[PDB]
Amino acid sequence: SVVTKAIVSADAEARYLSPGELDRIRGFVSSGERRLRVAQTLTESRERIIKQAGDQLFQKRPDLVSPGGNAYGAERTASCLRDLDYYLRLVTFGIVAGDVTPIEEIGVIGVKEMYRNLEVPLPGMVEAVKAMKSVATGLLSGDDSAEVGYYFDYLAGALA
Amino acid sequence: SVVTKAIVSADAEARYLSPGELDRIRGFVSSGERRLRVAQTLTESRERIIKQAGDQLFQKRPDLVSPGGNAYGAERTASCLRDLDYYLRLVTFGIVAGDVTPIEEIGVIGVKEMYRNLEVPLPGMVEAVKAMKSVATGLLSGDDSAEVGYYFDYLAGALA
Amino acid sequence: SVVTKAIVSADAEARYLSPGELDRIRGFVSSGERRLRVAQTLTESRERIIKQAGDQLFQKRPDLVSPGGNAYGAERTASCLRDLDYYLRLVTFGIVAGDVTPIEEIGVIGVKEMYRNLEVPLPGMVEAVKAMKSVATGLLSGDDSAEVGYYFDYLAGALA
Amino acid sequence: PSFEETPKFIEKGTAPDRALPQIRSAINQGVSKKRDQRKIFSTVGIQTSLASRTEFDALIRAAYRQVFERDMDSYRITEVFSVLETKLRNREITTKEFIQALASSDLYRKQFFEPYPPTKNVELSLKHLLGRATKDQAELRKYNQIIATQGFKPFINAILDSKEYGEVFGDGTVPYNRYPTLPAANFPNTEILYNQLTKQSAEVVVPSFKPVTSPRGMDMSQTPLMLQAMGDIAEAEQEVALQKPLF
Amino acid sequence: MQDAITSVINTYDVQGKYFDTSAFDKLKAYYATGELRVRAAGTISANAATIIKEASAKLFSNQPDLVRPGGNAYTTRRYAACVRDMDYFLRYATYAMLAGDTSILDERVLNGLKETYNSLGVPISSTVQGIQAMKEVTGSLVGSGAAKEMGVYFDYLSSGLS
Amino acid sequence: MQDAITSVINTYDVQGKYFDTSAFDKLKAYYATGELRVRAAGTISANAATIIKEASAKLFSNQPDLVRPGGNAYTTRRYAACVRDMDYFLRYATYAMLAGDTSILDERVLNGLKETYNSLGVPISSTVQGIQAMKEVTGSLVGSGAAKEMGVYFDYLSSGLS
Amino acid sequence: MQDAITSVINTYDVQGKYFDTSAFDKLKAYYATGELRVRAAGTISANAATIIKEASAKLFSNQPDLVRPGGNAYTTRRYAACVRDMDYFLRYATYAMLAGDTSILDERVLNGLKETYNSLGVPISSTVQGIQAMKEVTGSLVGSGAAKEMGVYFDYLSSGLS
Amino acid sequence: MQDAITSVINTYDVQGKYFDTSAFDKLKAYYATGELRVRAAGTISANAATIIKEASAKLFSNQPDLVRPGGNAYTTRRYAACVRDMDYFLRYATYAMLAGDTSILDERVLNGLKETYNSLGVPISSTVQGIQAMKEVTGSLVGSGAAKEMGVYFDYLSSGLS
Amino acid sequence: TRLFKVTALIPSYKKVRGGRELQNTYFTKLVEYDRWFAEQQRIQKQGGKILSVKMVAGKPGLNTGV
Ligand SMILES: CCC1=C(C)/C(=C/C2=NC(=C\c3[nH]c(/C=C4\NC(=O)[C@H](C)[C@H]4CC)c(C)c3CCC(=O)O)/C(CCC(=O)O)=C2C)NC1=O
Ligand SMILES: CCC1=C(C)/C(=C/C2=NC(=C\c3[nH]c(/C=C4\NC(=O)[C@H](C)[C@H]4CC)c(C)c3CCC(=O)O)/C(CCC(=O)O)=C2C)NC1=O
Ligand SMILES: CCC1=C(C)/C(=C/C2=NC(=C\c3[nH]c(/C=C4\NC(=O)[C@H](C)[C@H]4CC)c(C)c3CCC(=O)O)/C(CCC(=O)O)=C2C)NC1=O
Ligand SMILES: CCC1=C(C)/C(=C/C2=NC(=C\c3[nH]c(/C=C4\NC(=O)[C@H](C)[C@H]4CC)c(C)c3CCC(=O)O)/C(CCC(=O)O)=C2C)NC1=O
Ligand SMILES: CCC1=C(C)/C(=C/C2=NC(=C\c3[nH]c(/C=C4\NC(=O)[C@H](C)[C@H]4CC)c(C)c3CCC(=O)O)/C(CCC(=O)O)=C2C)NC1=O
Ligand SMILES: CCC1=C(C)/C(=C/C2=NC(=C\c3[nH]c(/C=C4\NC(=O)[C@H](C)[C@H]4CC)c(C)c3CCC(=O)O)/C(CCC(=O)O)=C2C)NC1=O
Ligand SMILES: CCC1=C(C)/C(=C/C2=NC(=C\c3[nH]c(/C=C4\NC(=O)[C@H](C)[C@H]4CC)c(C)c3CCC(=O)O)/C(CCC(=O)O)=C2C)NC1=O
Ligand SMILES: CCC1=C(C)/C(=C/C2=NC(=C\c3[nH]c(/C=C4\NC(=O)[C@H](C)[C@H]4CC)c(C)c3CCC(=O)O)/C(CCC(=O)O)=C2C)NC1=O
Repeated sequence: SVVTKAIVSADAEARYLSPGELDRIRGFVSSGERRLRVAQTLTESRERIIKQAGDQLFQKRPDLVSPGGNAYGAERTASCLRDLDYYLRLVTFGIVAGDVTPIEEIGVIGVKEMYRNLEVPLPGMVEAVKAMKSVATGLLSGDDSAEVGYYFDYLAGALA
Repeated sequence: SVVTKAIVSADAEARYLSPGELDRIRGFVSSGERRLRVAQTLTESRERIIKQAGDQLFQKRPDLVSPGGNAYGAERTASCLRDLDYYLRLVTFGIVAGDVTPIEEIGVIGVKEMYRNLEVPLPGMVEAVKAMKSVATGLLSGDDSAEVGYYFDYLAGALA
Repeated sequence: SVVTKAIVSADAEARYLSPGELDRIRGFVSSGERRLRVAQTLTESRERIIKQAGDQLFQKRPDLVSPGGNAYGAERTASCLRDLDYYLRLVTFGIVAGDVTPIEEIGVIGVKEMYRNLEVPLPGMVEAVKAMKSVATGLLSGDDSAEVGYYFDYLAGALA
Repeated sequence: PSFEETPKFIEKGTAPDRALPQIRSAINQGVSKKRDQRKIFSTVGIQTSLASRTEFDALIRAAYRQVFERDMDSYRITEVFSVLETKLRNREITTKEFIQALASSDLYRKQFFEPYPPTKNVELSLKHLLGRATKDQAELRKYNQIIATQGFKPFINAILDSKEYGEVFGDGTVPYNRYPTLPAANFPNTEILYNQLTKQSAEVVVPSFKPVTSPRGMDMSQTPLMLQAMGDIAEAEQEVALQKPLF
Repeated sequence: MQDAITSVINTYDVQGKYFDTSAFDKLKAYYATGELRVRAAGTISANAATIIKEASAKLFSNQPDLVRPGGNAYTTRRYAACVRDMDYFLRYATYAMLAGDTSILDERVLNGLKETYNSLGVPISSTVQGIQAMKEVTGSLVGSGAAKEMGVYFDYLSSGLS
Repeated sequence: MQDAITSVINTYDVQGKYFDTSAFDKLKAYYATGELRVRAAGTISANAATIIKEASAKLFSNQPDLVRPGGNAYTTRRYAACVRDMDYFLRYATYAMLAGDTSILDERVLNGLKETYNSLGVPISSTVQGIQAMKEVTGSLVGSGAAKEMGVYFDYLSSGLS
Repeated sequence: MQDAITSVINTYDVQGKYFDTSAFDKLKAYYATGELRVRAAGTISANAATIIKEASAKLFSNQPDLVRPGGNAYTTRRYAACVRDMDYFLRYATYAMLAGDTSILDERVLNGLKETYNSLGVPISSTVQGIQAMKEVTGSLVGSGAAKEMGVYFDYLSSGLS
Repeated sequence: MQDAITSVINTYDVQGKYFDTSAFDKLKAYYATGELRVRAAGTISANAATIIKEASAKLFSNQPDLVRPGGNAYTTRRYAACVRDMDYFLRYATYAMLAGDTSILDERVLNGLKETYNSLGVPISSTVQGIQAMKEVTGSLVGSGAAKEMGVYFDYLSSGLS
Repeated sequence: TRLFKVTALIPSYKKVRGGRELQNTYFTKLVEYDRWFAEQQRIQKQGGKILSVKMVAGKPGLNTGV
């Protein structure tokens, strides 16, 4: 997180944290509680988010669940929604951490190679993340929507 | 090119070409006429290849030329088929060169970033190249089809 | 051999062998019988080749077998002809392999220091292996003689 | 008749007409082809010294050509570094320590440290060991201070123990020209350094970086955004005046 | 580098002076504009890929020969380098607007850029029109005041390259 | 690395012998198998990605706890590293098949693999199962004749890890 | 650097044209001479020490002052540097002969050579004479057909230095 | 670098001449001044910190503007850089005195120093004045015998900058 | 003292590399004494695990001759 990044940055020069760096950490731990409420709200409504995002994705991209598509089949659709569940959990992790670092180091490094091995179309993943962002921001208030959509946009850019 | 590759390897070692590299150049020079015939055959039928590949692509992916698609409209479809023409020209260049170096240097390095700035689907590029491979290898004999499909397969793997 | 060099070239940039390298291997294994015939021809006539090369060497460089010469005396002349036998065997190995790698790994790497520690003049070696080239290419036909002369010339240049 | 019009994708890909002078320039315009027409030598094999001897000697000679800019056979470089080569064959040391021993050698010091002032020393050793010219003023200060206070070998080890060397070359690959895109002026200075033959010029390519501390003119106080700022601070001051008692 | 705060600090340090009322006024002006600067930086960062999309599209529409065969932006590699340079310019212009000063432009963009491009046959005028394309796209997104602000740094890059 | 030809060359070099009828018979045997080896190598080069896809799917179907959280293959990074390892196994088995000798496997693939897996926590048995699944998938594509030959090198890889 | 084939490819790429009859004619002309080029290259590589031998002997016979005190080639170090340069010219002329194009000469030999020699004090005219001596020796060794086509690149190097 | 002995050796080597009476005279002259040079070098080694202290103090007393705000030596960083430059100058002038030759000065100090100082805005006149201050302090410490010799190298450095 | 023999694993977390890299993952290397603080610091920073280091050349506790 921000504390870890600051500590690593200081250990790069083998020094204690600057007063400004400690002020940055103070601001982070001040925003920690609101971040915790935002992640609480996202984790409470995970089932409805996954359901709505999957439905919206499959209506926008019928070929995925149509015969010949990668997502066709009950088990394959379950795997798709399970991937959506993974990425929602990672978004919550990134929100509490305040940075995209947990998101990347669980689900962004090697994601293209994995989905290439899995025949999974990347634009389908991008659209899934976009619909998922739309649902999540719909459930959240105006203030929370900006930072929550930030991590979803980062994830979509990573898949794109 | 094979000659260029051998000379670069020898110069990177500050030595003369070994008998093995000279034998490689011997083999490459001997097969020159056959590769020239294959490249001439592809060149003489470029319009047929591009038009048939485009027809197969747009049958397979009707969304690209539907309104709101990347290649919708006469001018954008012309630009699409111009991209296919580019890659057919690079395929002939690689055939005469004996390796994928022309294809790699002209149309592979940075292709994903370019098509991302052009908001052009990479899967659609993949089916377009596969259609080109099918149409072109149809015109050739059994032996030449393998060599030409090697270049098409390299390019398609480069795209996605 | 040719197979080993193709494999290491493939491993250099980490991909499966290209059709050019596979055709190279195919031509190599097709030409196996002729090069085995060449190796048999040079091997069965080992003694005639060694004696003629040694006699020609001592004619053109009598100071080697003159007093104060490195090959002066019966034992030293025997050691001289023994080294000639070594290099003829290495030439047959290189013919069978299809390249000069056995010659290098058995008799070129460190040959300069080795012959410096033995007070063996390197020009004497060059002229000896040139005599052995002439004697060996006399026994062969033109196509085989050219291939064998390639290995002999490369050994002469390595000793030079 | 059945007129067959020229397809649109033909003209969508046509180039402007070009005579020989423009064709030659169009072939040779961008980044030099040496960027891709080159080999990068790395100790990919952890196998014993018995096998792949020729590849490993090729790596050794590439390291010589990278550290000393050419072959140094007349200086009997092989016997000078014989024990070092033996250790690198036996896999006791990695490529980075081989490079460190060549760059900290007396031969390297005579070739590239003794003949030149410390600024040229910084840029030459950065070319040989990091693949790029001196980067900014901070790097020049850092290596100048090391050269002034500790000398040549701590300077070489400061270059070689830097994080940048570890990220770019690690412990197995011989350094090479990096054609750096960033930061500003690194690319042309690096190209000037790497387009020079050995002893081509004794001049310092990057003497220092001209400071950007103070420009002449353009105070930016007339910027309409800043003007709006001075407008709003006036309103704030007026409000503060109004919270005072009216009398 | 240098920002507006550091600019005031350096001006008063070269004079060896403690802060005066004028220095405090300049600092208050920068603090007044900080929020607008942050909003412009955030909206630019959110839409940077789109700005590059449109700017490159306009540049290659007005100057087709750049992307026709033999042009300086004709290869996947050279086209990628072109859009990468445009993203560089956008990012550093955002840095400069957020800083409120153009010293980062001279230090980290323009220094050696003209002779970088001249050693490469990159058309400097075409790069300048790409920069005005970015200017026009960015101004419509950030709003009028932030448009006039971003224009200062875009014109600074255009003038330094010209 | 040494192929069959270089193996015969070395075994006659350690004895100081010129080639005799036995060496020539061995070389003829290799030259006879050469076309089959080339055909198998070309077939695998055509279908390498398909083989890796099918074999990884089989492996993770048999042992689904590997890709679930808590498994060694649970992340994008670790799944990518797994399929990358499988790619290396297939490509180097193809190299050894073409050479006709297994020395490259020990020389490059199997040197330090045991210690690296044990110290990184990579489970050996599941990697061996992945190599096996690679073997059955490859045997079907190459053909029955080349299937046994490629199975020789796959079994060598597994036994080295086993 | 460019060989003949990649030269044709580069011209037709920057022109955006498919190979026509002229391009195929040039490619055929290069393929016809490849056997000659490879034999000349192998012979030169086998006799390179001998060529430099005789050429340096001719140059220092015609210009005795170069190796006597006060000459640029008077020391063991400077004599070795001179013969090393002649090895450079022979090796790169052989490269350009194999490639069938003088491009590698401009890229990797003549770039900065005139002014490097001027800074060092190497006499350029004497270097041209040494290149001519290597031309004569190489032409004697490799036969007339290869002799003329090696002389082309030797003249290219001489004119580039001159 | 080059000293007096190696200078004589190079002069006679270029002529290909054994040492004559004049060469032996110059060698005797250097051997005669050697003990004085060694004593001066040892004294400067003993008192280098004091020399730099007093020289910098004198320079900043004559030119107080240099260390006050707005001067090129006003900050801790630029003051340390000034002292580091003077330490350079003292050590290398000591080397040149111990060698009896100014070559090391040209080839380790003066090459590019004017360009560095002009790029940085370092005042050349004040650096020359600091070198004069070092000259006075060093001459006072080393004594009348070695002061004249040491001033030669200090004056060489000053004339090289100015 | 003057020499350590270091055996360390350096895992990869930033990217999955196209090259083998099984040159650089598990290794045993000889590092001179004054080098080891910085070297160990580096392996610690890229997240590596130091498996062992040994004295090879010199003797611990020497006051000169190091
Ligand atoms: C936490 C990091 C992480 C991720 C992200 C991850 C993804 C992942 N998805 C998988 C399967 C799958 N995933 C999908 C999802 C796709 N189908 C549609 O096209 C959509 C566009 C898209 C989802 C939005 C499908 C269809 C499969 C089944 C593939 C198959 O069995 O052939 C698998 C194979 C293992 C298994 O099925 O249990 C992995 C490893 N694994 C991880 O450890
Ligand atoms: C020689 C190497 C090379 C390539 C390959 C290349 C591609 C390329 N395609 C472009 C446009 C385009 N390319 C396409 C092609 C896409 N349409 C469909 O989606 C398909 C999936 C796909 C083709 C099969 C389209 C539709 C455009 C028009 C985009 C626009 O005008 O907005 C452009 C922008 C400039 C222009 O339109 O002339 C480039 C640079 N450029 C190069 O220098
Ligand atoms: C942060 C400040 C900074 C910048 C901006 C910068 C630009 C820059 N552009 C380069 C090449 C290039 N730059 C361009 C840019 C395009 N050419 C087209 O004609 C357009 C007019 C134009 C942009 C709109 C192109 C096409 C290349 C050639 C790349 C190649 O040949 O591979 C290079 C050479 C190295 C490389 O390509 O990676 C640099 C360093 N460097 C810096 O340190
Ligand atoms: C200052 C350093 C320096 C040295 C040492 C040097 C040696 C040197 N000796 C030469 C010739 C020669 N040197 C020798 C000497 C050999 N003859 C016997 O074999 C002996 C074992 C041995 C001498 C003891 C001979 C025979 C030649 C004539 C070679 C020829 O013309 O083919 C030449 C060629 C030019 C000439 O004929 O003058 C040089 C450059 N040059 C230098 O600049
Ligand atoms: C392949 C591209 C390439 C070339 C061409 C090249 C030439 C070259 N020759 C050099 C030295 C030299 N070159 C010569 C050659 C002269 N001696 C006689 O006068 C002759 C007339 C003449 C040669 C026929 C000499 C004497 C030196 C030594 C100069 C010195 O150290 O003072 C140097 C200085 C650094 C070094 O010796 O490595 C270069 C760069 N370098 C390259 O990387
Ligand atoms: C803006 C950064 C900056 C600083 C800090 C700075 C300090 C500084 N202090 C100086 C003298 C001095 N400074 C001190 C102060 C010390 N004596 C006591 O022991 C105390 C421990 C301590 C102060 C609390 C003294 C006594 C002198 C006189 C030394 C002398 O005359 O030789 C000088 C020598 C030139 C001059 O006096 O004008 C400098 C450059 N210069 C700078 O450009
Ligand atoms: C051995 C040959 C050699 C020398 C001497 C040399 C000097 C040198 N002086 C520098 C800066 C400097 N040098 C000075 C010293 C001057 N300004 C003061 O006012 C004095 C009047 C005067 C000294 C008496 C100062 C103040 C700086 C800092 C300039 C800046 O950072 O803006 C720098 C830039 C790197 C750094 O700041 O650490 C170099 C390289 N470089 C060399 O390769
Ligand atoms: C070129 C020869 C070579 C091979 C083959 C090789 C294997 C290998 N795989 C690795 C990563 C990995 N490999 C795997 C895959 C394993 N775990 C799963 O359970 C699977 C059953 C199984 C694959 C079949 C995983 C999960 C990692 C990540 C381990 C980590 O860093 O946490 C690593 C650590 C370096 C890296 O992360 O890139 C090595 C050394 N190393 C070599 O030098």
